[PDB]
This record gives sequence, structure tokens and C-alpha cells, in this order.
Amino acid sequence: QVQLVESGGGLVQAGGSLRLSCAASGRTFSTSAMGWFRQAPGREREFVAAITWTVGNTIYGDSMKGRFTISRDRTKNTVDLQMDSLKPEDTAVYYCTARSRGFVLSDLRSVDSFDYKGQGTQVTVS
Amino acid sequence: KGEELFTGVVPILVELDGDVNGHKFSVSGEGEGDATYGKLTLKFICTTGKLPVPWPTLVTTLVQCFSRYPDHMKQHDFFKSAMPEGYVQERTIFFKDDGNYKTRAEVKFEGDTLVNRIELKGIDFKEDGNILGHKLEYNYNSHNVYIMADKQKNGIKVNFKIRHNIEDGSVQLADHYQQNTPIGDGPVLLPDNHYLSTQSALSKDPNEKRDHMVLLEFVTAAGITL
Repeated sequence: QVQLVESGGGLVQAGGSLRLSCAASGRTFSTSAMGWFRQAPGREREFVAAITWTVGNTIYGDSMKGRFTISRDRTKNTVDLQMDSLKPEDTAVYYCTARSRGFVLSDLRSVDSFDYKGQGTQVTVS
Repeated sequence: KGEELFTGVVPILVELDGDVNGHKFSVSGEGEGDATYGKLTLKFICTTGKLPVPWPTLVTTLVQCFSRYPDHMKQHDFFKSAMPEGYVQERTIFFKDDGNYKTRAEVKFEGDTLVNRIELKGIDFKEDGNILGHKLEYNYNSHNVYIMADKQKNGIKVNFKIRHNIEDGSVQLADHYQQNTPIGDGPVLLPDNHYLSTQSALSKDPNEKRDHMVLLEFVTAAGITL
């Protein structure tokens, strides 16, 4: 199996930036894509971003394209989420995910399409 | 369902990380597959320098989902039924009177591209044999690839022998033992016994200075007789 460890959360003023990072370990040979989703208390999961593993194609949730950039390093088995122009409605726990199943790209917009998920890191915007 | 992903021309990426007798190397490839004609067109490059084994020994390791299955046999096409989630492909390859390769690969779609990612380990090869001695002709022969269902592992079992022509007129046999299992848990097609008629032609690009191989393949399923 695969294990995911997120970091880089904190408390930042509106308009500022943060950068989340995730280290993957385990059976990373099988990874076909990685991504991020978020969950605010009381609300349901929303898709944030995904990146295809071999070529590095990226897709975004509607309120984040432009402000956020997902990237990944295959030799280090990491994936980062740069977050610019943060807003109070971005306040949530952010989870990194991985998939081993192949896919057509639109499958990845579905928030529950992952095979593994991390432990989560808190982001608060004031 | 997965068959619908193969109706036109599909781009392909291949990546191989290898180690033979302690010699590490990497290969990458790119091209196109057209399952309605059963046709592959690909170019491979050794990204770490010179390839420590002959290019023909890597052909079978370097995407049988592009085989043409005629209409009367579409229910026997395991490879396409596992898409887009994909399948694991594992082999042991015994080179008679010499070492062996062991390989593990996953074949799957990453959006519009069919990707074959491979790990290869070779052991017990003779330093002056046909493989490490580079005594193989740069060519390939036609072979029948025999396929049967593996109900207990919900996949297929595959075996065949490859004939590699040697420069001195003899041949080197490579005995292939193969297993495929789906990555997802969706329904898959388990075939009746049949075979793949496989043909491969190797070439070179005179513009390419890196160690490389240009490869064309034609593959058609058979053995049911309408």
C-alpha cells in the first residue's frame, strides 16, 4: 500500500500565500495520479486539484483555477500545492490523495476517485 | 466498455527501469497504437547511455491491448476490458543456456495516453554469452502467443517461445511465462483458449545519435474459426 504525509499548513491573512507539500512512500511504482481535496467543518468534501503522474497534466476545482498550482517530483515522490490570493472561504483541512487505477481525465474531478488519502493539514485564512 | 477507448489512434508512452547482472539502465519510448488494424508504431531510447543488453531481448517487455480482435471474437478480449483502470503484467523469461529476466509492469490509461511502466531485473547471465556478448542479429521473427483464462486469479495465463537469430546462423530460445490480472475490480472478459499472431520489424533512425530502436508491430487474434 501507499502512505501520504502532508505538511505546510498554517494561519495567514487574506491575500497571502501558503504552500502545502506531501511525501508519498510505499508502492509509488503504481501511482497514476495524485491530488488534493478539502473539507470545512459541517460541509462536504470539495475537489481542489489533480496532476497526472507520468506527463504532469493538471486540473482544478472551479473556485481555485488561477490561484492554486499543483506540481509533483517523481524522483522524490512528493506533490505540492501552491496557494495564492487566499480567502477566508479556503479555510479547511486539506488532504492529499493518490490513485493507482488508470483513468480518463474527467474521472479525476470526482472527489472520491482516489485509492489512498493522507492525514490532513489545517489551513486558516483570516 | 474499455473497448470504446481503442476505436481510433491512441498515443503511447513506455518507461523501463532495468538492472541486468548489476548493470543499471533506463529506456523510454513513445508512439501510436491503432487496434482496428492491430498496429503499433514506437521509438525507444536508452536514456542512460549504451544499452547493456541487445534491443531484441527487450521487445516483448516493451501493450497487447492494441491487438485486433475480429468481430466474432470480441468477447475474448481481456486486455481492453480491463481499461481504463488497467492490468498488471508479470513475466519470467528463461534464455536457454544463460540467465533470465523477471519483469513487473502496469498497463493503464492516464487520460488520453496508454502508459506501460516496467521494472526489469536480469540475473545469472554469462559474460561471454549471446546476450551480454551482443551476439544477436538486430531483427525479429513471427510468433504465436497462446492465451488461456486464469479463473482463480480472475486474469489470464500466457506462454510462448521467442526465437532470436544469432550471427553465426544458430538461434537463441527465450521461454516466456506470463500472467495478467486487472488493477480495478470492475467486470472483465475471461477468454476461451486462443492465440495472438504477432509480427515485429526493427529499424533505426539515421538522424538519432543515442542508442535507440524503432519498432513496428502487427497483431491479430485467432483460433476460434468463426
